[PDB]
Amino acid sequence: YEIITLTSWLLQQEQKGIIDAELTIVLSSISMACKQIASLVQRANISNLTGEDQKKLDVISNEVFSNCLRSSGRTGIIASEEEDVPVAVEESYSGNYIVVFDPLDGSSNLDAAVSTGSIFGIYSPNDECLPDFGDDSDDNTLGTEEQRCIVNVCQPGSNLLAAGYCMYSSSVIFVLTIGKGVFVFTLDPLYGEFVLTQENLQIPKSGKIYSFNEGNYKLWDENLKKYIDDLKEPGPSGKPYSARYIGSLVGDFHRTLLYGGIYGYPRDKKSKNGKLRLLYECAPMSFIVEQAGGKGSDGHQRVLDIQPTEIHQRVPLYIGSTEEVEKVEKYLA
Amino acid sequence: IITLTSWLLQQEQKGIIDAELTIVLSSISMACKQIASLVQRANISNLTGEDQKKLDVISNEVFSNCLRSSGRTGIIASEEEDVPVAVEESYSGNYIVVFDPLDGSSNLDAAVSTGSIFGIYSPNDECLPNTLGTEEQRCIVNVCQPGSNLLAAGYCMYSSSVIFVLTIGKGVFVFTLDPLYGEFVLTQENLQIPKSGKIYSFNEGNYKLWDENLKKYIDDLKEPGPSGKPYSARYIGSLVGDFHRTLLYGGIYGYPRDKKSKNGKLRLLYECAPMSFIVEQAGGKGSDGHQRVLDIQPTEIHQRVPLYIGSTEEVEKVEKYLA
Amino acid sequence: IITLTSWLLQQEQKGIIDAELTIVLSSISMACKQIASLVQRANISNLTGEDQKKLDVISNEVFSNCLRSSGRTGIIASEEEDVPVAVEESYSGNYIVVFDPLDGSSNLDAAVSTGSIFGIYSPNDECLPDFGDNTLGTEEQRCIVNVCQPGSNLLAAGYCMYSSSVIFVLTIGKGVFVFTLDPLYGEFVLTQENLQIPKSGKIYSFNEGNYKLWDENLKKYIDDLKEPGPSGKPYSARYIGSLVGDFHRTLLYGGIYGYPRDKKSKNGKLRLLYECAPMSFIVEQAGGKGSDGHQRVLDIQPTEIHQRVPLYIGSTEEVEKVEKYLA
Amino acid sequence: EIITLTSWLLQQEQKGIIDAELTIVLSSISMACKQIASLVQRANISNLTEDQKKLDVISNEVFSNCLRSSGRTGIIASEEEDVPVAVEESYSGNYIVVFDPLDGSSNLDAAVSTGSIFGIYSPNDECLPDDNTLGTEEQRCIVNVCQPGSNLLAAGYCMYSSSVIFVLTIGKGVFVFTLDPLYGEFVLTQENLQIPKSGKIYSFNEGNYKLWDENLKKYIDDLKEPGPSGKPYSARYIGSLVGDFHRTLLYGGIYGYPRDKKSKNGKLRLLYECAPMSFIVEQAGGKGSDGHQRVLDIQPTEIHQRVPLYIGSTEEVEKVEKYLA
Repeated sequence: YEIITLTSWLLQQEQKGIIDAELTIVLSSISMACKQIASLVQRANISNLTGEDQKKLDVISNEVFSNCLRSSGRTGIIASEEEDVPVAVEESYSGNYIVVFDPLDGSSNLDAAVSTGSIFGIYSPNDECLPDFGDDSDDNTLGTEEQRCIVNVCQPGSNLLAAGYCMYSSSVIFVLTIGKGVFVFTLDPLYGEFVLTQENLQIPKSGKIYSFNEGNYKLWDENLKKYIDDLKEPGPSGKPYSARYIGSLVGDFHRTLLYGGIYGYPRDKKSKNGKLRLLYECAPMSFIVEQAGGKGSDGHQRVLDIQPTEIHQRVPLYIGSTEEVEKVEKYLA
Repeated sequence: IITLTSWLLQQEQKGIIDAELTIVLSSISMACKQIASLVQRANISNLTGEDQKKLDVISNEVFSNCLRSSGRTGIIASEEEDVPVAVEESYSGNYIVVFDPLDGSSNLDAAVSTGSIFGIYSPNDECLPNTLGTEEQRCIVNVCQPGSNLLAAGYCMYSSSVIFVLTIGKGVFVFTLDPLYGEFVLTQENLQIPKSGKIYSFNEGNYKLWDENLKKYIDDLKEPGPSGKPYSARYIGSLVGDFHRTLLYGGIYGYPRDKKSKNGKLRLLYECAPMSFIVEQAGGKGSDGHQRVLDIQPTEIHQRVPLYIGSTEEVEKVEKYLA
Repeated sequence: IITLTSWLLQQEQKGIIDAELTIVLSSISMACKQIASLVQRANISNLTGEDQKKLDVISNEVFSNCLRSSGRTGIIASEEEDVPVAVEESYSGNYIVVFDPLDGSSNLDAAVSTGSIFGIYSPNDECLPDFGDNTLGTEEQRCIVNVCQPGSNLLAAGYCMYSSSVIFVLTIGKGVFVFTLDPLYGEFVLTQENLQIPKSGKIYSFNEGNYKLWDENLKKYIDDLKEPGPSGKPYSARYIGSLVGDFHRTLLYGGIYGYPRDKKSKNGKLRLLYECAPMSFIVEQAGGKGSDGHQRVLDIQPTEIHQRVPLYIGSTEEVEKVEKYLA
Repeated sequence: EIITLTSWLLQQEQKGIIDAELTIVLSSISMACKQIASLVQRANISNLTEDQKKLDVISNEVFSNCLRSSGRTGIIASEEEDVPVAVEESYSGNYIVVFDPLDGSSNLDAAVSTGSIFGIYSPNDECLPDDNTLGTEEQRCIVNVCQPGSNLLAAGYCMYSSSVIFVLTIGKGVFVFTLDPLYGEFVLTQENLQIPKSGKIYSFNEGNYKLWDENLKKYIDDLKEPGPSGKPYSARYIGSLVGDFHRTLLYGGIYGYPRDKKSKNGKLRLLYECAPMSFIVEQAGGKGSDGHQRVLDIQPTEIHQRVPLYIGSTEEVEKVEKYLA
């Protein structure tokens, strides 16, 4: 009616029977973990007084997540293979839900200069993957067997129930979809609560803005190079495409969601299969974009049609406005 | 933990700055704290009341109120879509503060960050007699000479972190806002921008509108050197955001001229001058492609100029291609 | 660290409260966070006695906005030197929230502390007319007084104290829970479960300036408290003047608080429905007693619009002691 | 328009009223108070992972850290159920700050409010040198070095209640600063505060009535007499020295902590509590007495010397002195 907080909104969806009380608690706990991580990000410079500065924050953030979700279930960590961010996987005691949580969107200080964010996906599994806990088991680290079970149990195309992200920038924004549209919540610094600021967000069908790291231009295929060249051609009013690339996956994606356009992390000569991980990053983002009326593709097929088969599977990503993604797909055919 | 207040009082005690300037700097930081909050709650405030356009206006009012104990403030109205500038002139006639409330008027460019930019000058004449007229603007230009009477400069970035960067003539100092206690805390002393950095910040969407000079330089940055590793490209669209990242990690930022804008888009007095002074204090370079920005004296207040700023070796490289 | 939000969601899961009431309670705590800020900045906001009265009004508007998604709210105007009460009636007709924005209209009594008091009832009719002057008339006040019965349909009650610490005290029928606001993260954190007020406590809270206006009954009780027992230590006297502040201290450390009747106020000053009822329900859940000097406050059925009653509240043994003097 | 403590201090410095060194001391003290306020607000939470006494020690540490650029600080350990006092001596030897971190060591008395009290002196000598505690030789030095009657330059307190208030006097009036929770800065909300000449409000712990002298009992009894109209005095007693004093300063009246059968010389300490409060009240146009004489006129002899206190509106204090003669 006037002020709708995340708590009130979740309780309303529950009354409507859209989600159950258990999921209401999981989603509410995730947002609480995000409030704390936001604070960690804002004070990082200060905390470091009394560059692996972004790599240590990944770890502390995963511990904050674990503590906030201790009443729903146990949490394990899928260790970083390369320069990847370690992923937190929480499995409910009841066996009804599994939350795959990406604490921050990167491990680079440069890419986190102005923004960063958390990404999560909630699945409804058939199995129990995580074992028990430990007395002096300091390492939460999941083993080859447990990492395998999670990859097999979490299926983007058939059991992803909810997805969202929380952006930490000049504003702290919580974006969520429980299967019926995208909802945007803004954190009120004053009262420490997420306030509903946008319902049923729709990403524009088109937008003359492209987000790619053009420093890798000579490492791309001739397909992609021509697409990139043609965007620089002043079409109509004699106005070419605008280029914007923060380097922050959440920041670039959020801007694409609000103003339209296309974001891309293609494959190149060094990263033959791209860089973004299919299960941890691309799946949740693609589900969200599709709920907002957009498209998430790997250049040829729909990302959500790809079944994860490897622990750290990577894939190229073209996401954003439908007409823009369709345009890049025509050049890559 | 040294706060901005404690740090300012120590500089004053050292005779580096006088009490009056201590008050001006302290008031500016107070205005930035408030503007930061406005930016953080923009979405909510808009639920009950062109979003970055009126934020410009409210921010200028916050500035005026915080500096009312130092002097009076006038507003230099925006021509096109540009940001209205606040000019404060001390009652004593010793200082003039040129304040750019926000770094842009576009929602797109302010999606993740924005910021305030200011410069403090020691005038010769008294210009201020809400909006300043042509006669006052003319006076402001002749009085504020970036190349000789710019005493202090800085900016406040509003992003995942609220950062206050300041220079009073002897190095660059970085202050981070503690959300907890509402105070700026010194987190970096005598900041030095790296001499080189393989990162370039340009809007490549305008590539075909650039001169063949510049196109050549941009193309060569994509050549994987002897490591099979090209330059990285980063461009937020936020002047304060892109500049700050360049200041901490090195590289080059550029806002060149094009076919339809023979002189670029960034304003010389309001944006380029304070940024150039800061970069030079950190050991870097601020050029228009051929000369030092601080060597240029505006003839008109709204004068614009191309900008190439960042690491010394990177800026020297672009100058060589533009010769 | 269990926050109020997590705690409320846990009670809603156990089926102790329904989702609608979870929203009402969550909205009230939100309203209290905002009111706390208004109180902390009052001196500054006024740079732009009756500073307390104006705060009463703004606080009621904050309450209304935070509860607009649950129902409509009317205001029972401040006739005398009483605080205007906000009454919110849910759209569904299942709940009514009687909200006292601040505990007084005096600057003197709010020098160091103040607070909000509320009670949630499950009515048997509709009283709020319509809106969308939200002041409730004589007929609407009558309906509310009949519909709100502290002894049978008061489901939840609590208060939020604004002092050197911001404390939210709540009871949903199964014990008293204390939540402390973390200035840092803007969230109420559970700091005490199932609070129990001591059975006795040698501390009395009365305005002794009115001593010569009291009955000889009360004067005698007051006199005997000053007698140092065989330990050589008499009762300690503490009186802030803030109802919420004096009550809270009584709840944590024990003792007795009283606002008796006197020659000027033959029926006491505190209002039965808006102040005494919620306070008595809370004290009883913490293991104490709330009396009017002769009977249990919650046994008295509100029959008038501006009904007042004397109040003796606190530790069971202390309240039973004053009743023995007044009999 | 909006004046912060920093701007106000800098203006007094420009006016030559105080020197830069004192400007830093006062600025540093207010910084310690912002931190102590936060400790008080989160006490219940911090204790999750009796409570007033441990808070006394941490507060003194915060004070020491904030004043490390001005001088060194020692601690005068609690003799009984008192609060340990922090004494800071400037490196230059120009100033000594006597800081009482909290106004009590009782949880009951701090249920709604508490506060810090400080006094700044200009000594004729140099006292200070596991135990950052001052010894017998150092304690005997401070008592003789700090004379509230002649060398007390500035005094004030910071109240932690529903509002965080910083009250200060540098010799030319009392000034009130309110902390803005939002921007973390003290804002000037009242200049040259004047305590009313009379006030029909009294602040005493009447639970000790039968332990008082017949003098005082008579005074206390007569206040209950509905005089002229038919309205007797109002009674208000929080139990918090800073809280009760602050209310007396703004609305007038009388506050008293007399001597009783149990405490023959009163409970409040002369140097640490009564001296700063009396200086402030006199600057606001009020009176601070021990019942027979002006508190500031008395000279400390013992390190923890105590004295009865009657402080507040001039006419009210003069009235009690009339009954105690």
